[PDB]
Amino acid sequence: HHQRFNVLVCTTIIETGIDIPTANTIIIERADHFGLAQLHQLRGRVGRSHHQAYAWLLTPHPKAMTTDAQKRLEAIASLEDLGAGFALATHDLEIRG
DNA sequence: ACCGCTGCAAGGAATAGGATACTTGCGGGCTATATGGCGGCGAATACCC
Repeated sequence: HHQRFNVLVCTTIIETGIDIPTANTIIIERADHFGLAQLHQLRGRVGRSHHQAYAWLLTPHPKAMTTDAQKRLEAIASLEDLGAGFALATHDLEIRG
């Protein structure tokens, strides 16, 4: 809240989100196993300000990726705009079933 | 000599992956209703006395 330290390493407790407008960038390390809902939620958790945020996504080797991980990543990359969570939920329907 | 604490299991949300019950086509193994040929002849009816 006082922003005395800049970057925080954390597990998925960050997912609920208490985002501060100061935070404007998220870098992940594991991109092979994460649900689309979590991906979009952590994407949109940033912001609450006028300043252009960012979402840097780090992936291990493409060949280490299973088919489903490729589908999730290509789907999340395909859509990037406001009002994207609901449509992504519609797509997740027929995916998770 | 009593207590609040740490810590160590039990039960919820997200992914990969083999086992294994289930379904199917077969291969061999078995059982069980006609219509263009005559001629001769002898027996068997039919007949009308």
